[PDB]
Amino acid sequence: GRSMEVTVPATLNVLNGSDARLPCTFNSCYTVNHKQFSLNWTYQECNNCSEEMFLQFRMKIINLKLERFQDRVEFSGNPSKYDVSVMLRNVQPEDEGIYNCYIMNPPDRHRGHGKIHLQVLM
Amino acid sequence: GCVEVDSETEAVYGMTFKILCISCKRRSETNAETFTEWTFRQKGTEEFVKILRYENEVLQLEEDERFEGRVVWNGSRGTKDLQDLSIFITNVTYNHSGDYECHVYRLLFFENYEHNTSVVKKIHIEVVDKANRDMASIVSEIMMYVLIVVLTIWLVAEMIYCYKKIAAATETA
Amino acid sequence: PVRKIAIKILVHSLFSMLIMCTILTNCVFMTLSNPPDWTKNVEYTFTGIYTFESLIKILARGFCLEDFTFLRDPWNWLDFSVIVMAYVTEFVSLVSALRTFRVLRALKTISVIPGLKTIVGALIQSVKKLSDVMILTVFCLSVFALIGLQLFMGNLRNKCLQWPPSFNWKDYIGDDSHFYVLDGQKDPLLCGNGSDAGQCPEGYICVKAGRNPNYGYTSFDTFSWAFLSLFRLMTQDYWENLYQLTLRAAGKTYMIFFVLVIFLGSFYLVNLILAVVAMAYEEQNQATLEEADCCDAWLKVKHLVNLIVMDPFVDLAITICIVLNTLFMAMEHYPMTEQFSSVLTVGNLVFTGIFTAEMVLKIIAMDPYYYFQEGWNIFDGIIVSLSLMELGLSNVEGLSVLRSFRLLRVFKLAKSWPTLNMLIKIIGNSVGALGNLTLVLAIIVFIFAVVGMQLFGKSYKECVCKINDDCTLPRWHMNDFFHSFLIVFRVLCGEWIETMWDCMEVAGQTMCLIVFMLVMVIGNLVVLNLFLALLLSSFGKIWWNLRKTCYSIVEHNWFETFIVFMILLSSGALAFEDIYIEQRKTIKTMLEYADKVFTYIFILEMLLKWVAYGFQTYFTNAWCWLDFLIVDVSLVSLVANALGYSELGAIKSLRTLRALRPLRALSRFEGMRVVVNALVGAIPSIMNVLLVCLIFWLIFSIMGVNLFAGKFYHCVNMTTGNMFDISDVNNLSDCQALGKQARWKNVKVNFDNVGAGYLALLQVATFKGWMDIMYAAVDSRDVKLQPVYEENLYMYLYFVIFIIFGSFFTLNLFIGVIIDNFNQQKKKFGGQDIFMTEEQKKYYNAMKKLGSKKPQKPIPRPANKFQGMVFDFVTRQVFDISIMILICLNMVTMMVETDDQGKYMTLVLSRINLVFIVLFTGEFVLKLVSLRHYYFTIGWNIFDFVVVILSIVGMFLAEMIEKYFVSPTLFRVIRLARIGRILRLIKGAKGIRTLLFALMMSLPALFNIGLLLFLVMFIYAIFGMSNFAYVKKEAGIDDMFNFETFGNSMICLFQITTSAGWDGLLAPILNSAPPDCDPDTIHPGSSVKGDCGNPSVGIFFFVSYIIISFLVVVNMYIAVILENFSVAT
Ligand SMILES: CCN1C[C@]2(COC)CC[C@H](OC)[C@@]34[C@@H]5C[C@]6(O)[C@@H](OC)C[C@@](OC(C)=O)([C@H]5[C@@H]6C(=O)c5ccc(OC)cc5)[C@@H]([C@@H](OC)[C@H]23)[C@@H]14
Ligand SMILES: *[C@@H]1O[C@H](CO)[C@@H](O[C@@H]2O[C@H](CO)[C@@H](O[C@@H]3O[C@H](CO)[C@@H](O)[C@H](O)[C@@H]3O)[C@H](O)[C@H]2NC(C)=O)[C@H](O)[C@H]1NC(C)=O
Ligand SMILES: *[C@@H]1O[C@H](CO)[C@@H](O[C@@H]2O[C@H](CO)[C@@H](O)[C@H](O)[C@H]2NC(C)=O)[C@H](O)[C@H]1NC(C)=O
Ligand SMILES: *[C@@H]1O[C@H](CO)[C@@H](O)[C@H](O)[C@H]1NC(C)=O
Ligand SMILES: *[C@@H]1O[C@H](CO)[C@@H](O)[C@H](O)[C@H]1NC(C)=O
Ligand SMILES: *[C@@H]1O[C@H](CO)[C@@H](O)[C@H](O)[C@H]1NC(C)=O
Ligand SMILES: *[C@@H]1O[C@H](CO)[C@@H](O)[C@H](O)[C@H]1NC(C)=O
Ligand SMILES: *[C@@H]1O[C@H](CO)[C@@H](O)[C@H](O)[C@H]1NC(C)=O
Repeated sequence: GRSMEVTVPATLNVLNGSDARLPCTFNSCYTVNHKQFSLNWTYQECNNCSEEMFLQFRMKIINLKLERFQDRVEFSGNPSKYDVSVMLRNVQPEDEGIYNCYIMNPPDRHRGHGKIHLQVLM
Repeated sequence: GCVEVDSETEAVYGMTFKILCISCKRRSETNAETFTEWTFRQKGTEEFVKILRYENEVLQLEEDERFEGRVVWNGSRGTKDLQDLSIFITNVTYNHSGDYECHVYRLLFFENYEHNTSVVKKIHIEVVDKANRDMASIVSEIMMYVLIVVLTIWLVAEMIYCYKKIAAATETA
Repeated sequence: PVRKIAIKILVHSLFSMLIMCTILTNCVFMTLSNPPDWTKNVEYTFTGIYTFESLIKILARGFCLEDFTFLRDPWNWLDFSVIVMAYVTEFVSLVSALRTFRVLRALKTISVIPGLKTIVGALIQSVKKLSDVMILTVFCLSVFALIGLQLFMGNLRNKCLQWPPSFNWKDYIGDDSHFYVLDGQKDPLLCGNGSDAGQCPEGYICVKAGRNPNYGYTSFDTFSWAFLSLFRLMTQDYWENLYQLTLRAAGKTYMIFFVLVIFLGSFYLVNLILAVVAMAYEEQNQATLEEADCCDAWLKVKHLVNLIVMDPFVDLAITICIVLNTLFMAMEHYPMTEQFSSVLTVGNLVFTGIFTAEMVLKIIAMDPYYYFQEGWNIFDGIIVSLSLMELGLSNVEGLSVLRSFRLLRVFKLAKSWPTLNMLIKIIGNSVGALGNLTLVLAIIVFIFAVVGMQLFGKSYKECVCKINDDCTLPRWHMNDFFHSFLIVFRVLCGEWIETMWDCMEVAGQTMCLIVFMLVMVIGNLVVLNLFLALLLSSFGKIWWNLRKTCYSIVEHNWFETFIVFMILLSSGALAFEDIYIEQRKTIKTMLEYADKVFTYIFILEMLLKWVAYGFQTYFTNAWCWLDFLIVDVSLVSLVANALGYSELGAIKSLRTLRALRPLRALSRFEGMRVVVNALVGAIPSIMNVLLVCLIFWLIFSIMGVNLFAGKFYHCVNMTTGNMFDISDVNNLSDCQALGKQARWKNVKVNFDNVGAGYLALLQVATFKGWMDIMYAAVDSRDVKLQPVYEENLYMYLYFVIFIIFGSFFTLNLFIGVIIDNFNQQKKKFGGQDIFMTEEQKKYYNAMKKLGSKKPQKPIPRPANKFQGMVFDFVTRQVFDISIMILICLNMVTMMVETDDQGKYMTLVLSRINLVFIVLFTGEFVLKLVSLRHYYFTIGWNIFDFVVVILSIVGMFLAEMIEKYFVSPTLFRVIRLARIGRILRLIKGAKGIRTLLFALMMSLPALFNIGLLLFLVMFIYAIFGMSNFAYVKKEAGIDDMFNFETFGNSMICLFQITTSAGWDGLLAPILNSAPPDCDPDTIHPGSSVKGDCGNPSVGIFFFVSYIIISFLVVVNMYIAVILENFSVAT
């Protein structure tokens, strides 16, 4: 194969203060199991600097409570239906950046990538 | 494949005998490590004293005088999966005529499930001095001869009856 | 005035050609799996051209603002729909819409040339007569599937589970590591509890707990899966696997089910379908036929060349040269050494030189282009030019494939060979007069290939790791067009379900079911129609006194029946020569002496025939010769055994000839004798056409040898049994350096020489064995080189072409000559209904009158009571249809049955069955109150009476079994009264009635041919028991389906009779030497050694049985088909 077809829009902007739904939904043939499924979320403000991780799914959901932005992230998806979008609270002007969803659903061998530009529109 | 046959019931004095114990695996392709205890009881004796032990390749025997240097192995050689447990008793005497037990212990290998199965084969032998031919062979031979003779008699009776009839039919002209 | 401009353009010839070429290039573009970005503009050009065409049609079939213009024709709807859906898809965010018009745009190809519409219409009107045949097919499929549903209910899910060495029973069943996988099968082994069923390995117990055997799809638990499995059985697609799984789960004693369906559903329903399609096509054909200096030098050289011999050695010498060239090409093999490869090369050079000399001698005498007029001259010129090009090149990579083109010179024999000329005529006729049908078939195959590709490409690519363990594409996928075409072609050849399982597991059960059944129906119907079209477009003082007594004794019926009985006894005495005879040890000696009895009695019988007939009149008879030879073999065996020459190789091999003892039944059984006579009468024409087939297959075998010649050699990782990759081992120098872990294994069915090529072509044309052959051929790179997965991916086309020619046109010629020979034979007989003796002919022509009868209204009125109105109400068609509705509802509520249903659900089903039973008994008692006088005008009332009695009895024993000593294996069998209760549908099922009556009328000839087939099976099963009872337990021969016992030999032979699994059953016997087997492997309790079968005797056994069974099945097919024709026409 080539990759995993992940249905994520190019960009989406939320009004300030209101709750934001960060989308990460994939369309995989394989019936996902909660023992081998791998997922992670990455946030970037650079162009060519090191990247840090803040949300993982490995046999269970893990929120590391990243100290940079906030504890705003929350699990609001459902892996069994191949939609693992997350919940974001208290959107602030410092939240603008690029967010990347990394997916690895056994027995597939392709790491699905989803890019989104987290901006704010009036 | 392999079949389980019953060992011959009687042996003959002075000659050799082959006691069989064929514990064929229920599934042929399953790998196994088979060893076996051979024991027996004398006629009129109520016990079971181990006489020998067969392992991967080597056969071990006790200090029993009834088989000291007069028994050899005739099972499967060089396989580690015996599936045949045969004792060849050379120079059969009146020492050994009783009830043999063949305790075949098979460690069957699998994916990650080693099974440890035990099967017991009991065979009764009774050494005699004259080789008595089996009753089935005698009855079959007698029946063969009787059938041949009676069918020849039937054939000649029909031939002579037809000869008389054809004579009566042909002397008319 | 306004539409006059767009009327001339419509009917203009170049506009039709424009539509032609745009459709053709659109079809070429759909071939691409992942087209580049620039093809989208080309698709825009295509749809613009289609819109331009539709605008022309709109401006031509409507005047003064007309809305619907081209709405009175079928294909115009297709064009409008595809254009609309092309413009509907313009909204990208509308998707599952690309796979909606692209599978519909492919249907535009049907209108590729004006004229295919007539062929499609003819096919549609021809499949219209199949209504009764298909309703009977679905009726029998449902009845047999209900039988399988009540017998094998959840049996296929039996799996050997290990005894718990410790969620309890909930996380133990669903572990899949606690079952038994058969050492590289990725599926738990099916098992059983009763005898003659699957034997659990020591430490395992058989439990009805698992998913299913094959991806969840081959099972009897639900009537839908039962219907699928029995459609599989009826089409004989890979049914040997279902055969083995079902007989391992339920037991070997259930094969009687298959013996019925394979004879009733798989054999007879196919015969009905073929007969009625032939009937429809005969009707269409009959309807169509009834409705329709320098000049001096030139002259002297012409005098020199033309004025030569004509008959003496100018056209016979050329034929001899062609035959010698064919023999030289066939002499090629591998590994061929020098001073023979050089000999073959110089022979080829001499032959091409002499052919050039002949061509120049002919052209300088015929002055082209007058030489290029007769067709054969053009063909000779083309082939000799190809030979010159190939000899001038001698290095053409990578298509030296044209080197085999010289084999076409063999077809120059067609000038003198009438049968080869007929085969060439048929081949040319298919591309000529039946060119329309050939193009329809090609277009339909292409359309199905592209539909499968568009529907399942991304699926087979992303879902792939569900059907493959390496998560890579399988051998047969629809990701790209070539593989999609290969799958569609394999579906036509017969193997649909093996890829339909993967299709279900990848891209939707319902979608793949619909796609594959549409393919299996349409493409197979098109192939059958093309085959039928090609088939039909081909045309003493004491001495004499004792002699009378002996003659009378021999001809006496007493002696005759005594001899028949004792022949049967002697034949059956052979079936006890199992591998268990040594454990029997008493019937062993009983049979040892019975053999002496039988041979003495047969010697006496032979001497009586002698002294009654005379040596001349005895050795004149072929049957007497056969009996005399068998008696001589038995006598030599007896003499050797008596003298002590028993433990010798020659005598032991001659003892195997004891399997010929059942042959004495040929002269005794009348139906068997007449069937053998009918076969021998047709054997001359069959032999001539088989020689034609041998020549054609020899051409194909030499081509295959040229292509492969030992490229099938590969390195198997000796520790696991799988092929090495080229990343580790690339060539023979490396598979001889790995050492002990590398074996350089062969395929054992390859194209190394012409004999092995014949074997491989036989496997390919029988369609059971072609799998590994094509795999190795496609993988092959070159001589002494490790194969690569689909390195020569396009060598699939070789075998495709073979199946097209040597398996299809060759089969057409064979069938045509059989029809012609049987037509002439039955016209000579007087004369009709061969394969029948005199008693069976009397039965047949009395049964004809019995079936051709009508009721003589013998139901006047009851006798003076309310039974008058009871009769007036019962006799009505409303009641006669209400009873059928109740029967249909009973059939439906049985279909509702499913494995592991609830206790409440089972109780509800029992109550519904009780209600149906009481209503049926009420109907019976109403008919009784009506016609107590007789009630027995026709046998249908008696059938209803007996079936209702049997249903009551079955219910009573079911209750008894539940209330007392219980056994499911008998409860399931005794719950089969429901089958007869629904078989009562034939009472009202007209058409089905006459088809079953045709079957019941053809039963006598079918029984005679079946008796001959059973005798052949008995002889070959005894041969198997003698030879292959100790071969290795490889692919086709396992612990249950082998040649150890008479039952196992007969189940294997019944499997082979339908040509199924003979490749697998031959694979372990082809092994000759280590490391494939062990020549001295002692196994108790038998004195025999070695687990390797002799390849020569194995090939002889299997090929001879395949040929004999093919002849017997063709005879059965023709008997049923001619019976149907005589009944209907
Ligand atoms: C006689 C065997 N043989 C020869 C023929 C005839 O040559 C002109 C050509 C080659 C083709 O393959 C080898 C055939 C078909 C492929 C198929 O898969 C196959 O399986 C091994 C068996 C067949 O059928 C049956 C009942 O033997 C179908 C069946 C199929 O496709 C089908 C079956 C039933 C059906 O309607 C209920 C629709 C389609 C046969 C013939 O046609 C009846 C046809 C089979
Ligand atoms: C074939 O015969 C064997 C021999 O008995 C059958 O094995 C039996 O299987 C049943 C269940 O299938 C066992 O019942 C028990 O069920 C409870 C749950 O209710 C569970 O906790 C137990 O561990 C066990 O599974 C039964 O014990 C078991 N028999 C023996 C002796 O262990 C088998 O079911 C038969 N299969 C068929 C298809 O006939
Ligand atoms: C057979 O294959 C081997 C390797 O599988 C060839 O040996 C060398 O392989 C390396 C691969 O890393 C190549 O780079 C070399 O060019 C190969 N050697 C030569 C001389 O070309 C080997 O050549 C192949 N052929 C034979 C006859 O052994
Ligand atoms: C039994 O063992 C003897 C050795 O004492 C050997 O000669 C003989 O061949 C063996 N018999 C069998 C059947 O193995
Ligand atoms: C058996 O052993 C006895 C011991 O004395 C000996 O006399 C006899 O000859 C032996 N017989 C055979 C056959 O070895
Ligand atoms: C038989 O048994 C007796 C008593 O155990 C022993 O003394 C004798 O030596 C045995 N026979 C032979 C031949 O050894
Ligand atoms: C179990 O296997 C061991 C060897 O690992 C063996 O010693 C023991 O006898 C076996 N158990 C029984 C009951 O035989
Ligand atoms: C054969 O396969 C096994 C496991 O798949 C592997 O360990 C071994 O190395 C292979 N053999 C060779 C010669 O590489």
